[PDB]
Amino acid sequence: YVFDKITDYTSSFIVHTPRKDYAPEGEKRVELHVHSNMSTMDATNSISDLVAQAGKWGHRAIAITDHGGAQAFPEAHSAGKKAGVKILYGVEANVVDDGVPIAYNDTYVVFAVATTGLSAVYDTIIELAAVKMSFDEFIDPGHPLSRTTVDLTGITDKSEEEVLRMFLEFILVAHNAAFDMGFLNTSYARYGIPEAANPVIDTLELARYLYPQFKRFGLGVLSKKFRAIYDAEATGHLAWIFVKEAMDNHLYHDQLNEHIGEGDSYKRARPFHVTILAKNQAGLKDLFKLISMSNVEYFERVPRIPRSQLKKMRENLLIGSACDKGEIFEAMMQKGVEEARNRAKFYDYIEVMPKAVYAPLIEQELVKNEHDLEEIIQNLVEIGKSLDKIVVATGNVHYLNEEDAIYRKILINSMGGANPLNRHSLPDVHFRTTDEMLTAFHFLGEETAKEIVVENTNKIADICEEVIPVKDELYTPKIPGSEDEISELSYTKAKQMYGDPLPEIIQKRLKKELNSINGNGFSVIYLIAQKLVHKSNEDGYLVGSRGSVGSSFVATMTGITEVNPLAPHYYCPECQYSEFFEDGTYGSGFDMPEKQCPKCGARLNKDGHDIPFETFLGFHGDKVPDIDLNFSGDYQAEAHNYTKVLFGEDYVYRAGTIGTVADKTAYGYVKGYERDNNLQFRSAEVDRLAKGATGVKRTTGQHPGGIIVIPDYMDVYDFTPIQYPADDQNSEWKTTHFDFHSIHDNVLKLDILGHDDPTVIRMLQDLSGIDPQTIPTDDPEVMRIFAGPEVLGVSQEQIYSKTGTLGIPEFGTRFVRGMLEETHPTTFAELLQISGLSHGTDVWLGNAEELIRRGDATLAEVIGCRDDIMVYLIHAGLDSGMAFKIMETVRKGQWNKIPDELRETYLSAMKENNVPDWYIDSCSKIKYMFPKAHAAAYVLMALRVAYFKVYFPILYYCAYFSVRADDFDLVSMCKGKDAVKQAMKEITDKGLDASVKEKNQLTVLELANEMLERGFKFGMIDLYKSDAVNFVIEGDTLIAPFRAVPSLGTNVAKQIVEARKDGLSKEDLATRGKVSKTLIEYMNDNGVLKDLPD
DNA sequence: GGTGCGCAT
DNA sequence: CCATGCGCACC
Ligand SMILES: O=c1[nH]c(NCc2ccc(Cl)c(Cl)c2)nc2ncn(CCN3CCOCC3)c12
Ligand SMILES: [Mg+2]
Ligand SMILES: [Mg+2]
Ligand SMILES: [Zn+2]
Ligand SMILES: [Zn+2]
Ligand SMILES: [Zn+2]
Ligand SMILES: [Zn+2]
Repeated sequence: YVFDKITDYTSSFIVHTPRKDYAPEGEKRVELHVHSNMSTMDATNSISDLVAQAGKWGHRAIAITDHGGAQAFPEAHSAGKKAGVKILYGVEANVVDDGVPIAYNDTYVVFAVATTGLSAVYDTIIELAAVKMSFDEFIDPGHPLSRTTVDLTGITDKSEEEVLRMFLEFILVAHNAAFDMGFLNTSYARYGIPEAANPVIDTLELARYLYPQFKRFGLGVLSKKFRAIYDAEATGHLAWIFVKEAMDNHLYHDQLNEHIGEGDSYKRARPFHVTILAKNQAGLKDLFKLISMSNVEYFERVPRIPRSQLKKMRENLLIGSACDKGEIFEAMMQKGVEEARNRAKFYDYIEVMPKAVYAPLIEQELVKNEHDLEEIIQNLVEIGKSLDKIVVATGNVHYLNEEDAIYRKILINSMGGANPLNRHSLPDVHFRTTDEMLTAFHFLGEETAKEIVVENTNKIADICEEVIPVKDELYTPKIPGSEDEISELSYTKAKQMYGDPLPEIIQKRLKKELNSINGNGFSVIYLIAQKLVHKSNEDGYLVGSRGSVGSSFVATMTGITEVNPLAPHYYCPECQYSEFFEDGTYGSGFDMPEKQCPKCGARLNKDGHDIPFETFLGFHGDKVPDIDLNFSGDYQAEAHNYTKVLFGEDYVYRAGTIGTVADKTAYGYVKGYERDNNLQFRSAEVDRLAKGATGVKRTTGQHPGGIIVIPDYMDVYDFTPIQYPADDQNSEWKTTHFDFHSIHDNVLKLDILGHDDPTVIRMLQDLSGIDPQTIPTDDPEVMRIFAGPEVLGVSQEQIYSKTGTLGIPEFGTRFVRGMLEETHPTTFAELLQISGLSHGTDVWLGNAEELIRRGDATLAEVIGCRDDIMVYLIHAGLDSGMAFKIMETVRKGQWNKIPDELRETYLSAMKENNVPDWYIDSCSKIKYMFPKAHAAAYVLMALRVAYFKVYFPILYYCAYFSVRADDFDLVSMCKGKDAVKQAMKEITDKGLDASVKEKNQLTVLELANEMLERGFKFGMIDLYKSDAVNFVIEGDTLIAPFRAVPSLGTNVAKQIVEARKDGLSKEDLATRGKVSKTLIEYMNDNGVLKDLPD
């Protein structure tokens, strides 16, 4: 089979009828237990392909019940709508019995019963020890003791009726008193002896209640902290202590049960599997609430649902017994039919899987043979008919086909001893057809098998109505007076900048933008962005932007963005005079020559970059505005908390991401598996096995800057469950359970990202007092750096770079530096072009490097950004509608993918208007192109930083190292230029195959070399001068911070800062600061502690 | 802490 | 031969 590389499922080398459901059309099964790759490291198939398989097989419905989550619900909805298959939305929850009594039957005979296994039904007592606080006896099973028993219990090969009578004549006490009491009572009933229901105590539960701080409550562990005979004396020696603690720290038997299931009880309980299915939409909301609470309130190494919570919310939730790890199967195989018929009273349907699923039980000795397994399954079918419950065969599907099992194994093997499944062999939990299931349950008879496989499953499916896990429309928050507020802000700023009578250009722009925004109900997005940016500016932080927000003039006037999308123009700061150039004569208003106001003597401010708003709001303005804001890294938490304030702590959630097994991790898993199992896989197989195990959920994290806001007239459970990122209960924010991609079309996702540029600019403003917004972004001298390194005062030979853009965001990279060297930009428009080429896909390597090198087009003419295509075509003479459509087709790399007719219309229109041939050839090769407003914002930040680099070199270098540089040698740096150059040469001679740490070191070293070439120098740390994290400026020298010293750590860094304000001996330092000898050794050889006179 | 590695704009 | 940045897993 071609999987990329061809495979026969036996091995893979480097160069068919599918499974069918043979049952009749109306007699198809419904699979009610399906695990997708969203079950963390358990299942390997996407819910989409399972739903597609069910659709092909003719199944009317299928259930998606993952282990503790609903993260496959949106994909399942899409797949069920594509395949015409009804989806039942469920979960495989770990339920913990809320109240497990300590005393059962409301002088102590602490007893114990070594036995022949764990199933009171299917094995029996071999020893019956007890101490009245002594009665010890051996019982002989007819069968010879298995080597397991001979070892677990130190017993090698009177009648019970007699030993049982002796013990009956002799307050019962036991560790795991349920297990011993069940064994004793079954033995009693075996001879018609009275049940002997005297008061009982389970020392396990008493220890759990009295010492919750403990982690494991087994007898050995507990015995340490504080044969049947030994077991008994041990329990007795404890039980005395436990009862004394119960009487003192908290006096009767009954009172031993008063405080049960209260507190962290969920944390110590042992969970069991239950299946929860939503019966209707309200059931789905209740299921989301249950998942959210199991993730947020009752999480202990897994999401847990206390049984009391599942009881409250079960009017719309079908509860099923799940698998052999469910409590009904556990009771029937280990406690008896009466305990299973009492537990089954709580379920709504009973699940029985094929004997192939249960094989690991027979391998683990839990079930002795296939006969016992058949008996257990048959009893469960009968118990269900007796209590009038639906009995269904489920299958416990974990992957699609029988050949996919290996993938699961590999994943499981990757967990080592963490996964209990690694002890035994995995079952056959592929997706079985109706005929396969009928065959697997033929030992119950054809009628019963056909009932529990086909009829009952379809009855369960019919019980549930159609459910929609994902909404259809967008629900934005409501802020009263938002449209009016946005209009007022925009017009007030426009009047202040361009006088009360606004230029007709500005009038038209504002009117169209505001009609698109307020008309579509998008004003709340603008208002939230405005508030966030306004609060950021008050705190003294500039907010940059990513994407196309800068294309909006309402975004400029409301203060959200610094990019002015108007046509190039002058305006007078004093008298409000303005003059626009809509003729395409200038790329930007920044490139316009200096001019003085005709009306008065003040100079004219030049602005405008000719960015249409259609790129942001789409043609017709119906598109949802998307405003990604690069707030400072320091201020990002403040912006998140401000969203919390704006909308309330219960309606804002950090957007959640699901991290899966990618190629690197999957390859590592396969390699570890083949090492442990000592095989030799062929590279192609290994690659097939890695592919099969890829995409499986591995963890959950948070989105970098995404806050999801829920309308205050709804609740989060109408959209998604919630959780803590990575299941960290100490997290300050809750994330959405669903991946944000499935919900961001229905609720607002505020991208409040963090960028180092606003941090660097804030530091530069602090170090110089210059206001960041007063910096000239049209300065000619600052563009000389983009040309060559001479403006800096150094040569190409000394800074190893042709361009002086080292350390300039988005322009200091070797690729971009090479492009700058080959193009020599000299204007803001050309800088925006350089950006659209350094970042686009297929825009420079084979489309424009050549056109520029051969003179076909200049840098200013080639296609750099997506807005440029529309601007050029509209200037060429095409209709705005034609250019918009063509600009979209090109930016999406669909020039070739569009039909012949469309390509034809576009080509005809362009050629009819004198659009060159090289321009259409370029369009043909472009895969992705990014917006003009994005480039304008990033170029404005880069120019603001470069201004300081050129005119305030010491301040710029201090800010860069303090904010952007994290890994410093500091030894070559402190030595001088020669050592820095030697380190750079070492990293360079390490070649293309160099570590990420080495590349970061090379970047910092390049910056340090450039700073040294210019006359500034770095200095070793000073205990009474260096800062914790920031470089200090002293003269023309940069004093390195403590964090710069290799491994000085950051917490201990602040420590030495805290200590130095309190007040010798060189030992005092290590003592207070918590300096590790090793780092003191560093500060000593490098001269730092030399000062110390000790 | 440090280092991958996955994810996102 | 895209840049930058965040967050969790694992050592
Ligand atoms: O891949 C990306 N790289 C960058 N780089 C940042 C950048 C910085 C500066 C400029 Cl001027 C530009 Cl255009 C881009 N931003 C991005 N924002 C979104 N993306 C991903 C684009 N994806 C992938 C392709 O399909 C569209 C969605 C990216
Ligand atoms: Mg015992
Ligand atoms: Mg966004
Ligand atoms: Zn599972
Ligand atoms: Zn299960
Ligand atoms: Zn299962
Ligand atoms: Zn004027």
